[PDB]
Amino acid sequence: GSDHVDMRTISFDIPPQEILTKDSVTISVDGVVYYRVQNATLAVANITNADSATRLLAQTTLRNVLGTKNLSQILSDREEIAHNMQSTLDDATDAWGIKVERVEIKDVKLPVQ
Repeated sequence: GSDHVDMRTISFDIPPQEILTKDSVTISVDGVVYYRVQNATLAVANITNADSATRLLAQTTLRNVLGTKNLSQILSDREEIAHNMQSTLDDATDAWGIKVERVEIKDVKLPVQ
């Protein structure tokens, strides 16, 4: 019956977003996110707004998780930001017929060079 087009592999890239840490220092962190959408139809049909939400929600979640820590913590502990970021996104996207797979980040800019 159905077995055409790969609508299970959905990966998104997040550009270096600047956020404030516990040290009140701005840091630009970048990473990639991998997820699988089950509601490709409704998903792709409303992706025009879904994409923005994913980027906005991802930026806010990552900004908070990392913003609540030090530069040496968010840069050394990407798992915390990745888990927290996927924690909300997974539940926030789950209801939208989307299941997260794995989020990997790596590209944080240090304040004082």
